[PDB]
Order: sequence, then C-alpha cells, then structure tokens
Amino acid sequence: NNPAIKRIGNHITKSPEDKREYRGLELANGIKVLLISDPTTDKSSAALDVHIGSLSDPPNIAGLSHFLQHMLFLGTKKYPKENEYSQFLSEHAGSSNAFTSGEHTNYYFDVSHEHLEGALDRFAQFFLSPLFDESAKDREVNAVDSEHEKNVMNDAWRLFQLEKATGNPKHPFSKFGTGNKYTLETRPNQEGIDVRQELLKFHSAYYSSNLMAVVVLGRESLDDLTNLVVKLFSEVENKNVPLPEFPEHPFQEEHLKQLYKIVPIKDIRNLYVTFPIPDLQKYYKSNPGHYLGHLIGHEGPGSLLSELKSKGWVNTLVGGQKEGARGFMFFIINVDLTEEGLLHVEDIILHMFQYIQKLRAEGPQEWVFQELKDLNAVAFRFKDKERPRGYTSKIAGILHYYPLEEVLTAEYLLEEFRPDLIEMVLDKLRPENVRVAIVSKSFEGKTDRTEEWYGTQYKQEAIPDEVIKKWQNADLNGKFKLPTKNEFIPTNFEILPLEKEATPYPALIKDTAMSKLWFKQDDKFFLPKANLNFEFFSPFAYVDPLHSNMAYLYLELLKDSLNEYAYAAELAGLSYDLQNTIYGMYLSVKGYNDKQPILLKKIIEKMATFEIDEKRFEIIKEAYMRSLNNFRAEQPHQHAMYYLRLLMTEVAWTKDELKEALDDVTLPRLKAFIPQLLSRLHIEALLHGNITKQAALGIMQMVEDTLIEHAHTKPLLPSQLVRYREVQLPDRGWFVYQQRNEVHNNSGIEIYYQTDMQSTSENMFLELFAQIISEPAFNTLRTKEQLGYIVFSGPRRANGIQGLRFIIQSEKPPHYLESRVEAFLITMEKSIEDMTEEAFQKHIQALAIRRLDKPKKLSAESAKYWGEIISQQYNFDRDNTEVAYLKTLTKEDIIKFYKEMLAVDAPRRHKVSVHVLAREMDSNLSQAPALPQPEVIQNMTEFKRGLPLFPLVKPHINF
Amino acid sequence: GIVEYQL
Amino acid sequence: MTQSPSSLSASVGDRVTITCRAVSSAVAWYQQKPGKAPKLLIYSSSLYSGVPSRFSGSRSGTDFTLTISSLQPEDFATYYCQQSSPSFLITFGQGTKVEIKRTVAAPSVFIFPPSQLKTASVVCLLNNFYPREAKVQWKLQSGNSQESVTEQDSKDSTYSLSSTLKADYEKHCEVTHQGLSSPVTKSFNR
Amino acid sequence: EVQLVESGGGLVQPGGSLRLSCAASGFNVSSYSIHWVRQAPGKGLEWVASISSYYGSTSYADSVKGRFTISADTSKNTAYLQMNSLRAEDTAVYYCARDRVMYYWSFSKYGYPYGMDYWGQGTLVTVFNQIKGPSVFPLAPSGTAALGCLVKDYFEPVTVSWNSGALTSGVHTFPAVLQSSGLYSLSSVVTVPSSSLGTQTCNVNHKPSNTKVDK
Ligand SMILES: [Zn+2]
Repeated sequence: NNPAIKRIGNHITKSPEDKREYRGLELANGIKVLLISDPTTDKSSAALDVHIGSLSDPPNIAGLSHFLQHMLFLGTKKYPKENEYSQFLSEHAGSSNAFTSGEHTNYYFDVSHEHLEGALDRFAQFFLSPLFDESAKDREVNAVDSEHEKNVMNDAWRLFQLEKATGNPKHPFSKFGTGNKYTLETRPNQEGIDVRQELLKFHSAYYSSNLMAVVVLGRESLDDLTNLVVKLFSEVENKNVPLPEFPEHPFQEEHLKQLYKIVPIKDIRNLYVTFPIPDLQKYYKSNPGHYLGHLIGHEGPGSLLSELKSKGWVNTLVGGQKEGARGFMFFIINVDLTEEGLLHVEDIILHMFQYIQKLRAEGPQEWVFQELKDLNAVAFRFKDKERPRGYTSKIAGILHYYPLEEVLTAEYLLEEFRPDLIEMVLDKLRPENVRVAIVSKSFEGKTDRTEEWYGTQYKQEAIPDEVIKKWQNADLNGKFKLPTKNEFIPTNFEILPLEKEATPYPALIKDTAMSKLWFKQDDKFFLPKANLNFEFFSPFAYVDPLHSNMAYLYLELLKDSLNEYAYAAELAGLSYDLQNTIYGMYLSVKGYNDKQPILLKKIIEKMATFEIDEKRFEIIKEAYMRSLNNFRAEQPHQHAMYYLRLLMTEVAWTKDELKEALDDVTLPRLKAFIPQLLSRLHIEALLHGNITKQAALGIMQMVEDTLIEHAHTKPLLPSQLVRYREVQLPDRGWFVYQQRNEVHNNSGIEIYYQTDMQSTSENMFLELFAQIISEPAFNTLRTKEQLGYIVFSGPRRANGIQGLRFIIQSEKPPHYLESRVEAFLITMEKSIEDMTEEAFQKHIQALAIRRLDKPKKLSAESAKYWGEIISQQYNFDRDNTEVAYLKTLTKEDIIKFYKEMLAVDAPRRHKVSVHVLAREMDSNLSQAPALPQPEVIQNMTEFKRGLPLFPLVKPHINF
Repeated sequence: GIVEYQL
Repeated sequence: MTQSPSSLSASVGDRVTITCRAVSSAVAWYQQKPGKAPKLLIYSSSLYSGVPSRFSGSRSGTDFTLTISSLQPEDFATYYCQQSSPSFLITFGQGTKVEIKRTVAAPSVFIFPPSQLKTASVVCLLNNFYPREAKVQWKLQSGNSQESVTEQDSKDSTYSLSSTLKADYEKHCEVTHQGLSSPVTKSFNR
Repeated sequence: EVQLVESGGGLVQPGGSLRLSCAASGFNVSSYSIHWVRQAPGKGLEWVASISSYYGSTSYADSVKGRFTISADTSKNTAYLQMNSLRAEDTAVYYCARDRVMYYWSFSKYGYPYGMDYWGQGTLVTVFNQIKGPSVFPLAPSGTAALGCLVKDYFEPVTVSWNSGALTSGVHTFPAVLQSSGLYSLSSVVTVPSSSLGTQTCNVNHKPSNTKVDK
C-alpha cells in the first residue's frame, strides 16, 4: 500500500477496560509509531523519543545533548519566531516539556483536540530544521547554567554524579550530563569552538529518524492519525545511526570492593550498597531482577528490613535493579541509618549477605513469582486511565525496547517463570563485587578528595579483605524467612449496579454533631476501587508548637508500627496515607474496594489503641529533629513560599519554634496527649467509588463505634470548628519580609498581589489574567532576560482568599527581580489594550478548555470533591458555573480589574514580598516604574496584629 | 520496597 | 533414570498412565514415532503447544506420571521421560512403548529346510499372532540362535516371529503359545 | 519458521573421523543451547553432547568424552559434532535439538527440564569393517502356504520387495539381526494361498556393495 509505511503491526494488546483504540506502525524512514484514538479526549497529545542521551556528548562539550534539547524549542526555519511553539500551545489550552537521560531525549506536549495538527506540525519541525539561533544560544545557556546551579547543593545530584566519578574515567558513564555556563560557553570560547555548528552537527549526526519513536493521541480516527503522521514525519531524514551500546562495565575490578565515605549538605545518614550486573533488559518477561528485589526489599515479617529495623540500625530499605544503560545495570540495597546504625555499618551489610544466602539456601520459589505475575495482571486489567500528556511520553520511550504489539503490556505482564535466570543474578550478589558508600557529616575533615563538578567531599578506601570474607562466610540468620502468602490479594472485582437514587455530585447522607459523611457512587470509571477520605478535627492538634510536634510524632509512630502489616496490602493494590494537618489528622485509603474495610479497622483501632515503643519513639523523634534542621538546605524559592504562608496565616508555627519545643517532648507527655486528642473529634468524610449508600454509612458508623469504644470520643461543639483566616492587606500598601538562605548561592522571591475574597467574579478575573500573562511571563522573564531557570506565574489560593503571585529563583538580587516584574506588568497591560478581540477570546476559550477537562482516574475526581470539602466551599458544580461566567468577560472588564487591583498605582493594590537572599549577598530592557517605599516586616507576630483578618468564604450549601 | 526539566 | 512399564498395551479410548522415576525435581516428556524425530509433549506439569489436552503431567512425590485420558489411534508410540540436571546434563529414560491391545490369536506356524548353502540354516515362522509373548524350542540347546520379532501389522495389529537356526546337520519345532490349545508342531527331518 | 538440518552422515570406521553439522534456521545459536541426541538401532535415546553458545560452556556424556567434541559457529548458525575416534557403539541416528527457552543458564545448580521444541530429522552414521553383498538362500512351501526369501550375510539396511512391489499383502520383512559372525541376516516371508501353485511369478537390494539379487 503506502510507500511511506514499512509495516503495520497486529492488534496492540490492551486491557479489556481500555476503551481507547491503538494502532502501531513503522515508517519508511524507520520511525516506530503508535497511534492512540480517544474520541472523548479534551486535550490531544503527542510525543517523540530519540534514543540518544548525554552518554553521547562530545568529550569536550559536556551536556551538549541537554543543551540541544533547550534549543529546539526556540525556533525552526518553518516557524522562525523564537516563542512561536510555546505561544501557540498556551493560546490553545496546551503545555510542553522535555528531558534528557543517559540514552534518551524525550519531547512531548498536549493541546486542545481541535488543534492537534497545528501543534504537531510545529512540533515536527524540531527535527527537520532547527534554527539554533546564536543570540538564543548565548541566552538559553544561562538557563542550563541556572538549572545545574539549583542542583549543586542537592544531596541527590551530588551522589548521582559521584557514583559516575568513581568509575572508569574514560567510560562514557563518567560524563557530566547537565552542562553549565563553563562547558557550553566559557571553555568553547577559550578553545574557540563554534558551539552553534557543534549543535548543528550533533543534530544531523544523531537525530536520525532511525533512532526515533512517535506516539500521537487525538480525537481523530486511527486512519486520519496515520495520514497526519506520514505527512509530517516521513520526510525526517534517515542516517541509519547504530544504536550506542556500552557493553563493558564502568565498574571493573579496581573499582570493586571499595569503600566510600561522603560528606553531605543535609544532616543525613545513608548506606549505599551496590552490585554490578549485566543488562537484564532482554530477560524482561521473566524479570529476574524484579523478583530478587521484591524479596530483598520486602518490608513484611521476616524481611531484611524487619530485622535491621527492630534492632534500630535502619528505618527504610530499598532494593532491586538499577538501570545504567544498554550493556550494564546495577543491583542496589540502600538504607536509612540511625545514630546506632552508623557505628555498625559492616554488621548491617553482614545481615544483608545473610539474607542473600537465605535466598540461596532455599533457592528460587515459583509461588512467589506466580502471585507477582497474578497481581500485575489485575493491576494492568484495572489500570487507571492515564492523562494524555504523560501517556504518550511514557510509551514513546519504551517504544524502542519492545515490539509494537507489546508496548502497553510489556512492563506489566510476566509470562514464563525462569528460575535459572534468577540464579544468575543472585550469583552476582557476592561480597567480592560489593561497592559501599556511607553518607554522614561525621566525615567532615576526614577526606582527601573532591568531586570536580559539585565539590562533593569524600574519600576512597579499600574494604579490608579482612572484612570481605566475614561477609563471604555469612551464617544463616534465624530471623530471616521468606514472605508468607499475601492475604490482601483482591478476589471480588464485582462492580455494584448504579443505585436508583445515585447522584452526579457527592451528597450529604449523614449529618450529626460528630460526623458529616459525603458519598458518591462511581458512574464514570467503573473499576473495583474506592476512595476513602477522612479528616479528623481537634483544636488540640495545633493550639501550640508543643501539641503540633506531638501530633506529628503520634502519626509518624502509628504509621511506623502499621508498616510491616500494611506492606502486603500496598503490594495488593491497597494503600493508605495518614498525616497531620493544621486542623488535626488526615486519613486517606485508596485501592481495590475488596479488603478496604479490613485495612481501615486495623488503622482506626490501632490508632485508638496505640502502645508506644519508646525505642522507636526517640528514633523517630531524632529523625524529626534533623528533619526540622534540614530545612536550612532547601531551595531559596521554597523558603520564599514558606515565609509567605507564615505571614498571611492567622496562626502558624515556624520551624525554629517547633524544634525549640521538640526537646520538651517526652514519652509520658506524648501518651497523655493521644487520648486528649482523641477525646473530642469531628469527622468529615468523603467516600467515593465502588460502594453503595448503606455501604458508605456502614463504613462511617464502623469508624465512630471504634473511636467511641477505645477512645471514648465525644462530639465537638460547632463553636469549636473554627478555621484560620488570611491576613488582610491595606490598600496601596507594600510589605517586604527578608531572610537569607545559608546554603544555596542563589536568591529567591515571591510577590503576592492579594486581590479579594474568592468569588465567581473575582476568581475568573484572576484566572483569565493569569491565563493571558501565562506564556509572556516565561518568555519575558526567562527566555529573554534570563533571570533564572525557575520562573513561575499564576493564582494563589489560601484560607478563602486569592491573588496573583510571581516566583523566581535567580542570582540577581531580589530587588532587581522586583523591578523587572513590575516592568513586565506594564508590558502586559499595554499588550492587552492592543490585542484583538479574537485574540482575547482565543484566551477565554483556552482557559475554559483547561478547566472543563474531565478527570481520567477515580482519585483524580475524588481530589476535586475533597478540594471543595476541606476548603468548605462545597461548590461541586464550580467548573460549569464559572466557565459560563468567564465567557461573558470582555477586554475592559479585565483592564478595569487591572487598574483597580494590580496596577503599580492601583487604588486597591495589596502587595507583599518575600526576599530570600543568597548565601553570599548584602543589604535592551523596558524601564521599571518608580516603586513606593516598602514597609519592612521585622517581626511576624506584630505584622499580623496591625492588619485586619479576612472573612471566611460562605459555604455554597446551607446546612 | 523496591526501586522506582531533565532527569 | 528407570522408567516402568517397559511396554504397555491398551485399546483406544482407555486411560494410560506411564511412570518415570528419580537430583533435580522435574521432568519432561517426549513422543517418538518409529523412525522419525521425537516430538515434545510436556515440560516442567504444563504441556507444549499443539499437544492435545488429553495429555497430563503429574507428580506424586518422587515419581512423575504421563497420563493419556482418552487414548487415540494416533497416540500409539514410544514415550521417553527426560530429566535435566546440574552441570548442564541431560538424562533420558529407556522409554515406554504403547501398543495396541486386541483379541488373542493363534500363530500360523511353519518350518523350512536348508540352490542350497555351502553352514546350516533352518527357519521357524510364527505368523500373525497376539499377544507377542511366545516360546520356541527346537528338536534343543543353549544360545544357538537369535530370534526376530516384527512390529504390529498396520491392518490386523498382529505380530510375527522368526526363530533362526553345520556340525550336527546331515547327521540326523514345537511352539508353546497362549492362543493355541496345546504346543503345536510342524516337523520335518531328513 | 524454525527448523534444524543435520549433515555429514555417512559410512566410516574406527580410527577415522567424522563431523556432523547442524544448520540452524529461524533462530540464532547465539541464544539457544544446541544438543546432540543419538539413538542406537532398536534401543532408546542417549544424550551425547550439549553446547550453550551464549554462556560458552559445553557438556558431554560419560559414554563419550575423549572421542567427541562439540562446537558452535555463531554467524553461520551451525553447531558441529567432531567424532574422531569411533567404536561400533557409535553407529546410530544423530539428532540436533535446541532449547525451547532463550539463554538457559548452564551453570545452574538446579536442573530445569524446559522442553526441546525443535529437532532435526537426523543424519545416520554407520561404522563398518566390511561391506559385503547379501547371500540369498530360498525357502520351500509344502489353505495358505508361506513363501519367502532368506537374506543371510549382508552388511546395513537391505531393501526387499516382491514382484516390483506389486505384491504387498503378507510382505512381513523381518528386522535384521546381527549374527555373532559380525554379520547381518534377516528373512522376508509372505503368505499366499495353497491354490497359487501355478504360479504367478523376492528382490533383495543392498546398495553399499551394489548388490541387487533376484533368487
Ligand atoms: Zn534542562
């Protein structure tokens, strides 16, 4: 048939619940394509994955592949305007994003289903002929430099690059993947390298259609999607570039049996055990790596962790295989260290090898593999509908490793149990291959070496072959036993018929003094899953810094005890998260509705009857101590968001105030607090999914009767159900709170333009304005001025009040970031008065499409309802009401809103700024307006007292 | 448990 | 290693059970028609593709059993059990030949005298009988002679035997079989 | 599709060498392990050799270790069986077969009998000291009368038919039995009625010695 089509694969195996339709094909120029047709999709999406990563960088220009990723967005010869691509998506309810791994460079986007072609056409040009404009090159190089800059003090990246640095220096694995201003601009200017043609040469040499894979998802039929792809991608040239494989391992003999001691930025204690293994990619169907991991990294009774934790050496454990590249992989066992654990590191590793030998003594087990295979089958069958944008990216990446007919099922289903392969991998997990790394600040001043790229303080030793054979002669431990049978494996996948009196939105089926139960039977997804959400309210949770700490430790200790039990449930697709809020506790249970009532009770009555292990108590507490202290090493832009929330909230305890009162937290004071907390509660719940009305009423009534029995819980007064308000800023005012991040060498800033209380009128005023300034904010502040890699714009919502906020991380002082934003805001208003009515209407429809997008997953829908519940506005039909109002707005409705609320000389301008200074800081463009003199907040407590407190938003429904 | 702009 | 029974005989539709015996803890099964390559039946309980569901793979302790639920006329062959062991080794069994069971029949027995030789050769024929078991002795001594038996005829499913047999000749055949009333004899001596 | 082809089967004798080749088609020897299974005349199956081209380890049977050698050629997709010093026991039919699964770990401490889904049709090796032509003595008939031929002293498969194969009812050609003279000898009888003493008019055939006897 088609000359542009090499072949068309057979039926793409999918889940029977999947109502999308799939067609796989391969183009003449070698591009593997998967077409997904979903006539319901509001946001059409597409993605392309090139099988070339940062392992293929030129030895001199580190991270050239990463740099090229950034540059493809900034223009092609067909669409020459620098921000043509980004502007188009933003004007049609779409977004875009990309990344560069060791072997892949993945690009993706979504867009309104009516404009799939218009975006795909511009997206296709990325590989045909990119401009690689030099003025854009010398600007965007700072974005890469700033992107790497925010990671220099990140303990994760410092360790990730260190592992690469302690291997064979000439193996591509030791390369610097990110790149910076030094490798891209500074050095190539010294040595005299034309960076632009180095880019152009890399594109024609590696971005061949041979190594590409395209996934397109649209409302269009499978046949029309075929025509669309062969029109825009069949022209992409083919260089027949061989797929880069790296057979020889980066970790050879001289790198083995080596001990590393590393100084971190945070106060953390970690033990990193690693083994070199062959590329187990081709054995993916038996999957021996996942098998060995599942048993090692197990957290149930008799596991490696359950012993290493019950004697207080480690709290968390992670095992399994780690992808390196085509030709080599790793097998790792990473653990958290306690204060006592750090001293007994070599005995931890002993217990590791004692467990490895236990698997060797009993050999492979088919029943273990079978229930893994079984659970994966159920997991795949009832797989939640993925969001179009993330779906096409995920598939396009694995569209290389697998046949067309297997791509959806390849990494889920397992077919033939192969114990012989399980033996092989386990055979490589022996002491003569171990690579140990200890991360603690007890090594400061005890190091020789420094990692070049990050400045990581460490040193390389040789594991005494003294110690090696003690590990080799590991005696079989008696406390190590293989997992028992999983009782939490779901059997009843029955979908209960939609009740006669069912409702489109959650309904209040129970309303007492103690409970307020919201219920809605699932009508859109029809999977055997339920979402159980509970909020327990009690004024004694956050009345002072002391009770706040104890509420945290209480829930942290409760989760710690349930961990062994609840682990088998999580594997069986049934999970829960329990955490403390500023109003009490939050309990969420998600997964298969079969054995939910089982887990829910084992949570509640365990919660009402807690029996604190004080051994654990001071370990968790000690971890909490370092947790609060480690906030000093967080990102500057995070410190900004943290301070603003502290400023604008009626009551909020600081990190310092908490760790100050943490020393006052003793065990008897804590167990005098738990019944005090559970003495009087108010429970507001949302039960959503595969449950009937009396099923939900039975679930709630069961929760109460457990608390009423084991805690003697009684109802709270309606008077005591008070929620915190937001500080009301004065007209024409400006406040500035300034601090300094001691760790990061970058600055941070958040600029909150408080507008008014939340309402249909005010919300769509703000949301539309944020929609219009959405792309230009990124284009002006980052693409052009290059203030920083992190530039964010959008609405802020807290305690029923809203406003417009800017967030920028930079190396410029925050006061300069201040001016450039204000200069940009005058640039925007002038851009509004001058844009066409059809341009303005083009923005309205975009915002409408973005907010009418239906949830794909069950929990996705539950989130919105719960969002209307905890905010206590209960506007369940919010999206329809406010979009209808949105389309009635005109240009001067927005202009008048700007001149009144946001303008530099607006009568009702409410502005507050947070200035986080860098570690070392003191004190062509449009011209910034003259700013009023800012009132500097010196004390937060006195700040709040001077200003009024906003009202609380009235509930949409009267009770 | 087991294992799970740019990377 | 050791596989019993050595031979088996049942009519079509019957239930046949063949037992292999044992170290590894599993076995495979192969079917081989006379003359041509062996076909795979069962590997690991689970059976190979294309193989009819009448074939079963069972294991009770130390013995493994191949079971044909409803025997078919195309299932009459020799079945070998194969064990894979450590050190990349492979061991087969001596095999079990499954034959066709039918009504007992009497052998048409003849005899023949020694152009000529020039070294004495006389033949004792036993044609078209069932079962295969028979006893042939001569007018007799020890290990003077090989005895040859054919496979079951393609039409009547019967056998045929020829007991072979110059120091005593020119100086001077009772068959005791089940299907006969009493040992018959064709006797010619010159 | 998958298929295996054996070659190199012929007539050879102690002290001499012979090399059987297993042409693999439809897959790579690189992944699957290749086996050599021989079957002696009349007796069961005996596993001779096995090679894993991936993990590069071979395995031989105790019956033959010093005399045979297995090998695998990767790019031509062929496994060989070098047989350089032969006994009379080696006279058999040699099949080549593969694993049903890919990358079977040879160094496994446990044994995992995955099947061998694809076999070749095998080549015949025959080890001989002499090639002689069949001496053919007749036999005399005295309701039905059994006639026939005697093929004594030939050496290995002899072809016997009756009247150009126009007579196929009762043609019980007995299996050959190795005499202790180191010689083969069978007899081919056929039943007719006692009313064909008329009559309507045995052809022994043994091509290794070009013998086509009609007695
Ligand atoms: Zn980047």
